Amino acid sequence: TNFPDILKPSAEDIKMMVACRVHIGATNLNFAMEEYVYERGNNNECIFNLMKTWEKLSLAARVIAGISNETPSDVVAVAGREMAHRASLKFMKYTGCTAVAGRFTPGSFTNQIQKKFMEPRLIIVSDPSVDHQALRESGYINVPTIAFCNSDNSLKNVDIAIPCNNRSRLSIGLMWWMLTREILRYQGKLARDEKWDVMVDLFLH
Amino acid sequence: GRCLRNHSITYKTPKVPYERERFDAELKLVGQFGLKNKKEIQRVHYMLGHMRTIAKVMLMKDAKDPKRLLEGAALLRRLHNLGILPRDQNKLEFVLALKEENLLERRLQTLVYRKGFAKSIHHARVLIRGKMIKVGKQVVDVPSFLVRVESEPLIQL
Amino acid sequence: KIELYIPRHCSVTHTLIAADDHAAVQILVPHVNENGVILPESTVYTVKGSVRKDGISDHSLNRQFQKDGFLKTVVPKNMMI
Amino acid sequence: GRMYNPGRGISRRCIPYRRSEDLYFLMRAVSVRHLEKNKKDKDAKYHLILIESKIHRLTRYYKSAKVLEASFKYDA
Amino acid sequence: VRVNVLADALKSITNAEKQGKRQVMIRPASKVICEFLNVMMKHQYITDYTVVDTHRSGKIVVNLNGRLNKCAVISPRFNVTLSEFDKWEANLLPSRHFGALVLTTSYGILDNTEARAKHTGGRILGFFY
Amino acid sequence: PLIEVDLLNPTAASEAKAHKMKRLVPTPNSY
Amino acid sequence: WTPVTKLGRLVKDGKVKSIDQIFEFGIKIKEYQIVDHLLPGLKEEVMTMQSVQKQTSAGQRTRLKAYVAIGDHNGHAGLGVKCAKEVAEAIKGAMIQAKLAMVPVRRGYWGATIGEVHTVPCKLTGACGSVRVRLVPAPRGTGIVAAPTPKKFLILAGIEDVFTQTTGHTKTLGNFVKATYDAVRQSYGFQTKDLWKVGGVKQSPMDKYAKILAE
RNA sequence: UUGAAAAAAU
RNA sequence: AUUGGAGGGCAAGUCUGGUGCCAGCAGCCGCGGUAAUUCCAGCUCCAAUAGUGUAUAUUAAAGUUGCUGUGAUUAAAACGCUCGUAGUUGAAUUAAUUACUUUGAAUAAAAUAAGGUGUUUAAAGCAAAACAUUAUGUUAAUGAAUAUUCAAGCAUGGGACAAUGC
RNA sequence: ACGAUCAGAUACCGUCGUAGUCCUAACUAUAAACGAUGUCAACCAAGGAUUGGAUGAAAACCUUGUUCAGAACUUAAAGAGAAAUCUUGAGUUUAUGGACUUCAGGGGGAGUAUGGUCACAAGGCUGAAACUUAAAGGAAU
Repeated sequence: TNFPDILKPSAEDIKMMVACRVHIGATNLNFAMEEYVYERGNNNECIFNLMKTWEKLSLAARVIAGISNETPSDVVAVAGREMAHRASLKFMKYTGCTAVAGRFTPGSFTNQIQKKFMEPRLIIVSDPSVDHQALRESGYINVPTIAFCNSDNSLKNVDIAIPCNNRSRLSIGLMWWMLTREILRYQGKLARDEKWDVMVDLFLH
Repeated sequence: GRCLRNHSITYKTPKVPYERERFDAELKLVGQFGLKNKKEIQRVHYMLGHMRTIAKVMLMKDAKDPKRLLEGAALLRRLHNLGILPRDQNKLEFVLALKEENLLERRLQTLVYRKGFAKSIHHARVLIRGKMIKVGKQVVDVPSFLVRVESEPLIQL
Repeated sequence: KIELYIPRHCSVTHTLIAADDHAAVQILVPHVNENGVILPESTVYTVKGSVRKDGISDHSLNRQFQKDGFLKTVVPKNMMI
Repeated sequence: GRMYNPGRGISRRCIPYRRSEDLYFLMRAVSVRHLEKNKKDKDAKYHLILIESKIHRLTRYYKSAKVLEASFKYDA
Repeated sequence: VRVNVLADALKSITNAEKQGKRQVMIRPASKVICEFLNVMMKHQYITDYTVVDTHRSGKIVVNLNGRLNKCAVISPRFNVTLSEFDKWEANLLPSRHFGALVLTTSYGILDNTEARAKHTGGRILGFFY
Repeated sequence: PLIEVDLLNPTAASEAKAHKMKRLVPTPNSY
Repeated sequence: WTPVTKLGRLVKDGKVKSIDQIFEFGIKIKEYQIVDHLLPGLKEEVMTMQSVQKQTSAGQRTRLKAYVAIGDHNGHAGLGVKCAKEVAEAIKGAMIQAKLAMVPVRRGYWGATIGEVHTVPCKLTGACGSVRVRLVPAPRGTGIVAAPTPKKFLILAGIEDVFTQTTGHTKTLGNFVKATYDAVRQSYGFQTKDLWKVGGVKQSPMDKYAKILAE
């Protein structure tokens, strides 16, 4: 049907997410992220539902895969925080999606006269709190956005939010690693029954 | 009130005395019909506005209303003999779509032109005002005669 | 024809989309086969501009995605209407 | 809210979903009218007017409801 | 105090629809409010509703589907003669093809198009686009 | 609230939290 | 010529035919040359030529602000504003903004569906600042009953019958036209009864030809 | 700590 | 064929002589202190037309008197605050009057809207004529049903929304 | 009342000082008496904190969850407005009607004149007109 049986998260993927404490979030909880939160931890911190993390993860990858399966350059992956610069750069390498590495110059989606003016159809941001500028420019160009939101961030101008830890070095690299692998699986360029050659340590900062 | 014989106004002046967009449009017709002054344009405009008000009021009622059937046909009947409204248009909606050229094109000065008696529309006035023209059995010298459909083929010297 | 066009209808609020609305989006979710590879067929979701700027687009879509079957248990039972 | 002060208390008894004198108590007016010794108490001389205006409303209603006799009238 | 229960309910429904809510709740439910919704339901402006009994003039839950623009009550219900209809339609309704008035006549709570058909007048309750 | 929930069928836990008169059908907290 | 936008590229090679194909999907018009391609023969109107001033140490720095209204009489119109040091440049600058600010105008009938469309479909109100303009549908014969300032704009939009009621400081013309354009601008956002139907499945032009413009 | 005032129209 | 006007409001002169903040023009902004587009003139042309300005008053404009329909933090404008009679407004619920609503009855004309009618058309009038090519007949010709008309009053169909006590 | 400063100082500056400042009794009834925001009722985004109860856990005071009432605060890409700004409304308003009360109609003349009334008095309350003039004013650059 719509979520076939080949799409359960294999035990390898769950094993690494708990290892990289992806489920571990912040303390202040946004109201819009209460559904993904399963329970509060021992020192009053949010613990994301791992299944809810994966189901949104694949759904985001499916949307990217469809758009990027004919026009790879029409996807832009912005990543403000210095931690997520390497992982955002490898995501560009293995899918062809453009990826703004460091600071996002305001008006790079609205000013056509600019030399570095790109007009995408999908935007992926590493952190809505750091990359609020990129999200706000979407509301001028009718472009849907996807964010690796955390339990405290504001879900303004984000359509698909992946509940995961976007501050730790391991989780930042791991989630981008899963998104790239899932995208390739949907593309058909990577069999679902094999193991991806590139290890997570490549994405790590 | 003091007098017993009724009186009425045939025209109204425009609300805005000075418009350039109106001086050209009104002078377009004066040349096209050789009218004496701007009173004729207002009179024709006043005449049309009365019929448009009957249809406008009557379109707000039901089709089975007794007044709609009776008064509605009466207005269409009256227009049909005058010939302002084409016969094939027999609904009250088409009354609202009438213009100010329909009424002015049935005037005697217009009719004698297109029938060919008068070379120029300024020349038609002298022939009309001189009683040279005749309508059926009666001599006419008022250039404003709104001829009917029956009297259309009965215009001779 | 009388209409200039037939305006889109937002999938979230079931309300029209303005021609000047520059915050509205259009999310396409391609269908996947039994192997797990996308297909050229897709379903289109439209979200109005004002919905996005509130923090509601993400939760509202999950109601629609779960109803259409692209998600299984993201949204709880008592939150589906 | 309250009849005289701007307070808004919503505390209420809650009868379940299963079906299986006050005027006298407001004569409080006697107790304050204490006023004979504390002549300068401009507060209790105001809260008495509020109490007495309440009595003139319960009497005005118990007469219409034909509960109190038609000759009733509260006085010192 | 709550002078008009109908006014409170309609203003609650209008506010919810502006926010795009999926359903609304009306605390005091009367027969007049229930009958006012049937006029809106017969025109498919609202999906349905559920009168939940609480032994205290129980609440109502109303399902809305992205169609209602504004439903408003009219303060004291003016006696509307049948000749005074199009005067009221030309004021309260956006166009001759869209709006709908509501009148409480002796033949129940009808709209304008079926009170005219039934050939009756009455006090005017409100309207809804 | 902004995250809309079902009103006709409140959750078992939610009606325990709310005020006794603010439940869907007001019931006391006594016995 | 030589556009710098994805949509602008599609228009030049004749892939997007109708202007309303842009309006359905909310694609912003970022080049005025696009409008001149899909909307030939746009009639021209200049509303006012007002001069603003800025006090400086040396004196006053005067600039001329020009309002121009553009649009063909088939339900499309736009209003643009530009201030510059020269009158010729001000009208040319406002020309571009007017074309970029094109907006479809929804018009219907008064009481009977006898072609063709003449008047607004419902009651619309546009809110500039203190000036508020309200448009009421009118029968066939009635012209544009409005002040000289919005009547010039309403002629361009192709609305022949309308009833207008104005509130506010109408003697300031900048807000008067903006409030008129704001009334028409939202004519397509009012979901009437006849627009309930969802409609068929369509495809954005920027998605249909996404692969084509990639090279 | 002391520092008041600057005709009318352009 | 005149009246008023030619800076803007508002259609019409980057025409020539004097005056030099004077005479003056000017409904409002304003023009005139020596190069006046406004003064007093000459020519030119703009509007209306047997009409055209002025002064006063009524209506619209005026959503600047608000029922439809206003405003009250700062522009004018929430009583210093509480109690309170008259007045106005009052939760859900029921399978004798009044009010409300629908039909009539009755109801001076003129006037209003209006039906017909070629006073040469029109205002008008309720006259007349298609026609018998006319005494004859159409003809015992038309007369608007002319609709109304608010506040009361009479009767009747209905009882949802309201009012008055048992 | 003196002494300074000053052109002058009857003022600010310094020193002395009557009524007054305090209490009791009787008056007076006005304030930039202000939130310049009438009273009552319904709906209404996100968040932290606080005063007083109730209710679970945590061994009266503190820490945490729910809920009721009160004085407040922060964010808005939304709603309103002329804007400043408001959001426990100044929102739900040309898409105009929840109930009720008071007040305003260009600026002066003017809270003035006269009439009435209250007070021992100062004064308060109710309160015009003739005439004069194209502005007076609000928020922001």
